[PDB]
Amino acid sequence: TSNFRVQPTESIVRFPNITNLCPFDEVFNATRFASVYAWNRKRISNCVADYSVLYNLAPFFTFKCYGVSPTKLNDLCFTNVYADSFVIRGDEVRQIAPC
Amino acid sequence: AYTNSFTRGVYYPDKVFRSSVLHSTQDLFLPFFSNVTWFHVDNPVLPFNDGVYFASIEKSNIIRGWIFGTTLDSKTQSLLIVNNATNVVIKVCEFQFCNDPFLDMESEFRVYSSANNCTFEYVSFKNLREFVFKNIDGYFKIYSKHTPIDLPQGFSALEPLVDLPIGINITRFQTLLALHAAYYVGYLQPRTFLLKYNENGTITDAVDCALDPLSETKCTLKSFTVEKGIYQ
Amino acid sequence: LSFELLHAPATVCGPKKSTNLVKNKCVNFNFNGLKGTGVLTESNKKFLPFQQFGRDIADTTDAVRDPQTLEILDITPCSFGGVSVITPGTNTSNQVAVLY
Amino acid sequence: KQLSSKFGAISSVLNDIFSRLDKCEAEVQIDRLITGRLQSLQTYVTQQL
Amino acid sequence: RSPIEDLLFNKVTLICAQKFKGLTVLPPL
Ligand SMILES: *[C@@H]1O[C@H](CO)[C@@H](O)[C@H](O)[C@H]1NC(C)=O
Ligand SMILES: *[C@@H]1O[C@H](CO)[C@@H](O)[C@H](O)[C@H]1NC(C)=O
Ligand SMILES: *[C@@H]1O[C@H](CO)[C@@H](O)[C@H](O)[C@H]1NC(C)=O
Ligand SMILES: *[C@@H]1O[C@H](CO)[C@@H](O)[C@H](O)[C@H]1NC(C)=O
Ligand SMILES: *[C@@H]1O[C@H](CO)[C@@H](O)[C@H](O)[C@H]1NC(C)=O
Repeated sequence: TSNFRVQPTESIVRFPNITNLCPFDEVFNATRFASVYAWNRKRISNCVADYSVLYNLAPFFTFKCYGVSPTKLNDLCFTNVYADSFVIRGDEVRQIAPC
Repeated sequence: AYTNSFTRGVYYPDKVFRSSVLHSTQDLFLPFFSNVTWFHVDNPVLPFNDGVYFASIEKSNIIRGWIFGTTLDSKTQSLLIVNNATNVVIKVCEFQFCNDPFLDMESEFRVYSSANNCTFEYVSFKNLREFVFKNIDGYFKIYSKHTPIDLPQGFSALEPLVDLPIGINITRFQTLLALHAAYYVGYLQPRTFLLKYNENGTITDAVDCALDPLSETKCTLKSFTVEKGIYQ
Repeated sequence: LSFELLHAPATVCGPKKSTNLVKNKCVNFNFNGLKGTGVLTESNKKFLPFQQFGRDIADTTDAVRDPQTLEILDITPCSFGGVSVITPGTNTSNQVAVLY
Repeated sequence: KQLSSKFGAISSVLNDIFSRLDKCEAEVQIDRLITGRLQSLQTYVTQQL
Repeated sequence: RSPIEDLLFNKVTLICAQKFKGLTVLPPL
């Protein structure tokens, strides 16, 4: 007729014990930013990203994200985060894309 | 001055554990029966393309680190890893090397005169040591394997030791010796290998798929044993 | 904000609460971003100190390494199988037999 | 081994697609997985027949 | 079985991995 299975009872999260916060103030609330020919590279590792303080800075014109979906930034846990901060004009916003 | 290397240079490609699985991996393993250069004692300079497989058989501690870089001057950054017989240290930034970098009571550090603009730093015949350095996606990795024992017979599996996210280009290779012993250095090539695992979870044999057509038939049949017949 | 896939022990994510785990029970698990259903049992295998969670021929997380307790576990699926119903006939009787 | 195949998706397992992608964006990946997994099932059934 | 059959069944030869992924082998009747 059909196939039977045993439903799970509860869920267990086994994230590593990390307590320090990521220094997002020096990459998002910096005094000045670099250009597109000399863009900075910041290594963010071994911290906790709350992903909730960036929305208090300014409204976002685009929130395009390839791969990982924004709604699920909290469920996943990555091992290496790279940051490339620079400034562009309005007509060059869509140029931040592959190909 | 040329000696072939057989059944050497095989390391773990990924960070996964497989038991009794004949998985095939495409990576930068050393080709089987490939010609490598060995120098016996200098410190000549060699190009660093893709990956470099390093081996050494000495009676005492003679190798005192390696030098990596692109121009080895005050223009471009260079990578230095040295051991002072207590703990291995890793420091990559702008150095200034001399004409003959050598080490001479291991308190004769004279490899570089002075340093500047430092970016990254880190502080951690019966002997056989094997080292493999490669650069993929800007991620420096070191594979190490030591076992007691003219390449030695048998098989050895290299395990990673440290991981370095340096992300710089390396094209110049130079070793460091101790003055007051022969080392084997080879070039890694992109090849396909059929690794075999056991119940314990270690590699006991490897097959270079581009060596001979028998290895190609073993790749096609996905087994180390071939029977009587004809195969495409 | 560049990202890389789970090919290494994870470092940076949100402050989700990590509760205590249980063994030999049908419980869901979430180990460094991957989720699944099964039971957790102690294993007698070996994982080199540098080894991450293992894989199999079918490319599933058969075994995982705990980042907190550094302990040894296996992942095996729940007790499932086919069910067989023995019907002697609609006109004969309504009694049926359940076979697993 | 055909279950182990990726079939042109981002991953060969549904758990990774569920953890990374939202369901609407994973609709195309699930469709691409079924178109090919059911084909492998049909090929296996035909060979068995 | 006969000794000839005892030689016959001895000349003809993981299942858990296939059993986990929805592949079950029904025993012969
Ligand atoms: C950025 O830093 C300045 C410095 O005090 C602060 O006044 C401002 O509120 C910060 N912006 C935020 C938190 O969005
Ligand atoms: C390696 O090169 C030397 C010098 O040309 C040669 O004599 C030797 O036979 C070569 N061996 C291999 C492995 O080709
Ligand atoms: C590193 O140096 C080599 C040789 O000097 C050069 O070909 C390569 O482009 C350099 N890497 C980068 C990222 O510029
Ligand atoms: C390797 O396996 C053998 C038997 O299969 C066992 O006796 C031995 O202890 C294992 N080695 C290690 C390091 O566990
Ligand atoms: C944090 O996790 C580590 C595992 O890497 C463990 O050794 C340590 O005891 C933990 N600290 C706690 C639970 O306070």
